[PDB]
Amino acid sequence: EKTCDLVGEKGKESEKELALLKRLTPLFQKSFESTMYSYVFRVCREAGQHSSGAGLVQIQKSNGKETVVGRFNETQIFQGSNWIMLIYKGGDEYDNHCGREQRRAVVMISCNRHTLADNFNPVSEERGKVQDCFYLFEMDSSLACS
Amino acid sequence: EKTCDLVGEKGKESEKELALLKRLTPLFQKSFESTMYSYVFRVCREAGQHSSGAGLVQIQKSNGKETVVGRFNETQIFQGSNWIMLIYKGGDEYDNHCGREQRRAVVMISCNRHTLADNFNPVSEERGKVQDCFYLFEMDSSLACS
Ligand SMILES: O=P(O)(O)OC[C@H]1O[C@H](O)[C@@H](O)[C@@H](O)[C@@H]1O
Ligand SMILES: O=P(O)(O)OC[C@H]1O[C@H](O)[C@@H](O)[C@@H](O)[C@@H]1O
Ligand SMILES: [Mn+2]
Ligand SMILES: [Mn+2]
Repeated sequence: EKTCDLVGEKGKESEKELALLKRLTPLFQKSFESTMYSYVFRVCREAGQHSSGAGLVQIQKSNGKETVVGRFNETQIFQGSNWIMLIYKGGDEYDNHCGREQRRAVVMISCNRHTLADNFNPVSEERGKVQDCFYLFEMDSSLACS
Repeated sequence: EKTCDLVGEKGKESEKELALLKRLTPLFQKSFESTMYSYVFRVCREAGQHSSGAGLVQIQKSNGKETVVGRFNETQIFQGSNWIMLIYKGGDEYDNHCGREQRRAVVMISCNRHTLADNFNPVSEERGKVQDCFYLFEMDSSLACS
């Protein structure tokens, strides 16, 4: 029921993005985690433990505090020859960095003929800009293969 | 020295992006061209013939119209494990599509140990969204390798 919402009112959405979401369906049931911080990622599904529409959360290992990095109600997806880029906007706001803008998760999914999905890896966080900051992640998936 | 301009006041830009432009220095002197339209791409240098500050132009072959897809004064650049994404914002405005926003160029540079830079070609144009449209291109470069 609760799935990724694309930019644009019902019917105004990009046919390319709509087609891609449909292609990513086999990933909806999965969950990815990687650990200080523990990042949990899910495709168009609630990864958070607060029912806050979080598609990717960052759990503070010391006290189990959860920060929403991106919400799936603000999804953008597009692909190239052997990769798919997924972007979750609308995360929790920074308190000091990036003009206090909402956090954002950028996931680069590269082609891997050997698995439906694996090797989810947090790559880096860019919080040193006045705007357009982001957390970058990578993962493998045969769905990214063309 | 005229180059790519990053988000933020001169000197106080992301060091991650600054380091990337540095790494891409050997591409500055090159010119890339696609193999109805023809596309010319340049890294931090004028790609057009009308002094418009274009980083990537689209030439309509039948009439010679040069449309600025992206300007190097609005550059964003980041990398992953074996790829680098370069984005030029501030292109010519759409007259009917995408809420008449400025065109945007997204270039995905993949690792290729056999060439400094080659295989630049258009992937697609997303102009069916109410906002956040873009032209997607791909190119190979050993510089994108780790
Ligand atoms: O202090 P600020 O501006 O809230 O920024 C916050 C830092 O907070 C937390 O430790 C995490 O979410 C980090 O990824 C983030 O960089
Ligand atoms: O008519 P609009 O809204 O200006 O959109 C314009 C079309 O114009 C030109 O032919 C090119 O630039 C195309 O890439 C673009 O999609
Ligand atoms: Mn905070
Ligand atoms: Mn136009």
